[PDB]
Parts: sequence; C-alpha cells; structure tokens
Amino acid sequence: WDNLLAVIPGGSSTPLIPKSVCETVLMDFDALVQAQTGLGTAAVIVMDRSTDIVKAIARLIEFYKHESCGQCTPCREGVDWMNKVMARFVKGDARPAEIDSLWEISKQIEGHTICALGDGAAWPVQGLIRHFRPELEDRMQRFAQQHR
Amino acid sequence: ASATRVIQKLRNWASGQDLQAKLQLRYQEIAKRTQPPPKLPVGPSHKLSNNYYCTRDGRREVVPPSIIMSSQKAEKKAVTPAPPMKRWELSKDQPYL
Amino acid sequence: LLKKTTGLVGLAVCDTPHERLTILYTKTLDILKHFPKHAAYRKYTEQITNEKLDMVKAEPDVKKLEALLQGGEVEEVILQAEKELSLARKMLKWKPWEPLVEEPPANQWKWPI
Ligand code: SF4
Repeated sequence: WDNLLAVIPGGSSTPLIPKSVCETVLMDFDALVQAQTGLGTAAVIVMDRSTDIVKAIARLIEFYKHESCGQCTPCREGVDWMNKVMARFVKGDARPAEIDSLWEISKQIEGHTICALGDGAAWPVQGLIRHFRPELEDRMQRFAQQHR
Repeated sequence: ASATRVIQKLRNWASGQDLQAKLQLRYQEIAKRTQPPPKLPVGPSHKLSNNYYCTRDGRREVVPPSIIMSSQKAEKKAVTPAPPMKRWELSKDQPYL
Repeated sequence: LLKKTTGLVGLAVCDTPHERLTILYTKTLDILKHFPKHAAYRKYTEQITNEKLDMVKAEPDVKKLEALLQGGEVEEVILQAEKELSLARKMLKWKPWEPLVEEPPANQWKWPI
C-alpha cells in the first residue's frame, strides 16, 4: 500500500484518485462524487509508484480518440486535440501554461457533447491535472533542461 | 563640421550662438541604416487560458443611450453639466517671456 | 489693490465690481418676479442669483470674491450677470414653461433605423 500511487476506481471514464484519498474512501456513487470521481463500472485500476502516470492517462486518451464516433464536433476535434497534447505531455514537449490550456479544453468538451463519451474523456485529464500537476511540471522542466 | 576655425569663429560671432555644438547636418551620430532584427512582444490576450473573448468583449459592452425623458416614454437644487473649471496655475518653469 | 488688466482682450476692468454686481443681481431678481411661480427657470435662476448676491454681499475683497464665485474674473461674472438678465427678459417673452408644442413622429428619434 505504500508502493501504491493512484487508483482509477470506476473504469477509464472516471478520473483518478491518489493514495492519500485512497486510504479512507468507500465504493459508493455518493462517496466517489464526494471524492470528485464516480463509481462507473466498478473497475479498480491500480497503479503503483513504478507507473508512468502521464503515459497511462495518455493511453486512455488515445483509447478515447480511437473510439470516438466522430459525429459531433466537441468530442471529435477536442478528444483528438487532447490526445496530441497528452502525447506532447508524456514526451515533456510542452510548457506549464499548456496544462491550464488543456484544462480549459477539457471543460469545453465536457457538457457540450451529444453523449457522455466527451465527459468520460475529459474527466481523466481533469483528474490528472488536479492531482499530478507537479509531475507534469517536473517532466516539462527536465525536458527543457536536457534539450537546451 | 568641416569648417575652418576662422570660419567657425566668424559664424559664432555673427549668429550669437555656438553653431558647432548644434549642427544642422547629421554626420555620424545617427543610427545605422542596417539594424539588428527585432523581436516584438505580445499583448495580454496572448495567453492559453483564462482568455475567453466574452470576458474582454469591449465592442459588445456598448448599450443604447438611456432615455432621461421622452415625449412618448416619460425644491431640488439647480445643477450644472460639470463642476466649474479650476483656474490654471501660472507656470513655475517660465511664467513670462 | 486695483486690478491692472483682466487678461482678456476687449474686456474693460471694473473699478467698482461690487455695486455693479449687486445692481445687476437685484435687477435680475426684479425681472424674475414677473415669471409664473411654477416656472422652473424662475426657480433655478432665483436660486443662482440669490446665492451669487449673498456671496457679493458677504465678501468685500475682489480676489476672494472671485475665488468664491468660481466664474473666472469678476469682470467675467459681471458680463455673465448681464447675459443672464437679457436672457431672463427673453425667456419671459418666449414663455417656455408651457407644455410641449408638438410631439414628433413615432420614428423621428429612433436610431438605428
Ligand atoms: S460525444 Fe458521443 S456522439 Fe459526440 S462524437 Fe463523441 S462518441 Fe460521438
């Protein structure tokens, strides 16, 4: 449990929660909403400290890019945009203002789509930005140091 | 700038000013005609977040004028269009010529 | 002392500004007594003239009288009193306290069209 880093508690559409709130969280719809998440398909994906958290979240966004039906503009264009930005985030190829830009993009996707795939794709990015933001900033700073 | 000292003294005496100190013709003090390439800065709207246009849409803040009274729609002190103009102070730099 | 020049071309300096001001304001009030009581012009002009006349009667110094009047120099104040008196005579002739003479057409002041 000390090696545990993060848990996605309701499948990929629900966002992630770190170990600190994983300590005393229940498996309710209401409890996970209070934990700023949801109980989706009750799929508990566990990631330890060895996990590349940004790579895992970007793989989820790539899954959503591949599985979006493309009918409606916010999900189609925004999920592709989020996938590209998340790939650059995994590489470290961005600057910390792009984290806030990605948050605003996810908020533009969420609630403006036809079905809830847009919400379920914007939520993991929201959870990653909410919890593991210093990790993203560390990646960007390391990339900026080793490339200039 | 190429004038002799006798001609410079004659010009200075005839004009009453030191003409060589303030020459009318530019010789070398001007900037180079070939300049280094610039890098112009960007404005405050050049940000990737918190920059929705509806929060800085000054063109749509214009409203139709408010009707104080109209011929179809519509003890107090006498007022003025503005408080009266304060008198200009005389200049402390050079009040008279 | 006495003012040398008033600074404005064509404006003569007044040797006795207080007496001229008080007779001009008294004449303005007298011509304002002929107006109807409900005339807003009469009410407002009586207020302005009364306050200015009280300031002239209160202050016997020309400089601080000018500072109290805030109408430029006292020659400018005298000229403004003359203009106000002539205006009040014209307003009594014109009678604008009456209701609106004619309403405009419905789209006369509608912008944009
Ligand atoms: S939100 Fe739903 S309808 Fe819109 S493109 Fe995405 S999957 Fe299709």
